[PDB]
Amino acid sequence: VIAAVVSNFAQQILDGIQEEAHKNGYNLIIVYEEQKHALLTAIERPVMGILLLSIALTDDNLQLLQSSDVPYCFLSMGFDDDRPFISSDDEDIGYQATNLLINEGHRQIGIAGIDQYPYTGRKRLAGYKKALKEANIAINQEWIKPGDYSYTSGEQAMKAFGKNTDLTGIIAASDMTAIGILNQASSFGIEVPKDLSIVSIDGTEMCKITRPQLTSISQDFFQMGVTGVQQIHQSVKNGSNRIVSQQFIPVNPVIRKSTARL
Amino acid sequence: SNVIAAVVSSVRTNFAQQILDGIQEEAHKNGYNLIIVYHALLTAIERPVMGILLLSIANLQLLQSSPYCFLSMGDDRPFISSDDEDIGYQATNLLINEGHRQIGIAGIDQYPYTGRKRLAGYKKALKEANIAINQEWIKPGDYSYTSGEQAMKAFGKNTDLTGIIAASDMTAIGILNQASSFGIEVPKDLSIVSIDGTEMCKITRPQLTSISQDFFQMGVTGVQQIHQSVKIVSQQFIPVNPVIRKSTARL
Repeated sequence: VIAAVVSNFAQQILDGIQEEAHKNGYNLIIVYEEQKHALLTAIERPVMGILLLSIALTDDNLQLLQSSDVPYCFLSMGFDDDRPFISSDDEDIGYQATNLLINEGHRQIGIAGIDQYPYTGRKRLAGYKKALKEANIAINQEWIKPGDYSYTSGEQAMKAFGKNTDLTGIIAASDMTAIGILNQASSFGIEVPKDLSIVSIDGTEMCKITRPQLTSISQDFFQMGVTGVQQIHQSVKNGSNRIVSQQFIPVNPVIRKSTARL
Repeated sequence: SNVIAAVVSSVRTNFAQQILDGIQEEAHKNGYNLIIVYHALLTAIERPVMGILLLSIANLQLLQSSPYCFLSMGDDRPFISSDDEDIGYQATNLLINEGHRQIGIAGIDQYPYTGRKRLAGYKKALKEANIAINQEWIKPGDYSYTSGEQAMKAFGKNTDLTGIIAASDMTAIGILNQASSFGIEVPKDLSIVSIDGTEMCKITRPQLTSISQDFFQMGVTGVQQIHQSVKIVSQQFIPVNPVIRKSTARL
């Protein structure tokens, strides 16, 4: 029995876990202080492994999971330390998203909705700034509008940029953030991709339901889930009952209808 | 043990999430712990759990042994859910009360306890409006976005329908996007009433008018029922009501 800890991208990871699990004959329970109790809820009952779907554990909750001697691995999130994880290369996500617009002729490129403090956001933003520097585009703090990856932060950031923004391209922190940017731009009378290109990060089904459909840097969440279960399975096989690997799952741009050459 | 199990298997919408939020809040209020399973029953049974909630699922014999309550699906079985027949009824009447008579319904599954009941509420409204039930106006599906697109393609660019009832918000969006690709303006050329009323209705353009369900309450009341039986035969219907947005207009 494998336990997955969760706080659209999750379902995609869960489907992958569910498949790899039922391929190993494993069972799966999803554990929804809310944190500390989530860990205990999973450990209290006998489980062979724990997968944490983009969960930022506190310092003590982490030592807690590490002391239970239960094989574990984080999914869709990277770390600075040696904690085991499987996710995308966040810096490369920001790098690819930005270059996608640069290669389409854009130079006044903004980025919105990213929670700039944590590891995830820090890396994606660094990738964005690298892409700009390699294109000899001066980093403009006004082109960076932080948020929390939500739909609202997308709407708020677009308001910040303004109806008369000089930006011609914007990278969204997430698909929901991209939809907010998209709708707010629309309210300002800004046509996408006509006078504004938008590149979304994640590439879940949400990208195929907006008009225009969102071009994105898609993460292979499914594979994260598949690999995650393979690390647990491998931890019981080699008898170590422990996971220490950190891996990056490649991402790929999926061109839809929200981008156009400058 | 103080853990409640919630059984939810593959869903094409965000409805479960809505119900879970309710379960969570009412669970925390009692120190309860929540786990979720997608066979599924055994995983929950072999695990000493306080109670089980089945969010729109259809093995109960195995269940009876082991305290359970069905959520979002409605005859001895305990349950908390919307009146699916009334949903179909209200959805259709919202359009009939706006002058529409050529109304279609898409995305509903032809299964007995939920889909059939909505289709029934639909046929009921057409009957009272003395509208001839037309089979070509019913396009079965699985409540998904894709089912919405395909059902609209089936209705056709040259559809004579002026209003369409979608099985879910996701299906509603599929219908809206496909209609638009056909050059069919909503609500100018076509009215769309969505069922569920989740935030999905707020991020679409035009925003989707809907027959909204109180999924949250269903989750809260599910936990309340668990906390009571251990301190279940109850059958409760959580009311639904329309929320007018920008996807409908008088004929």
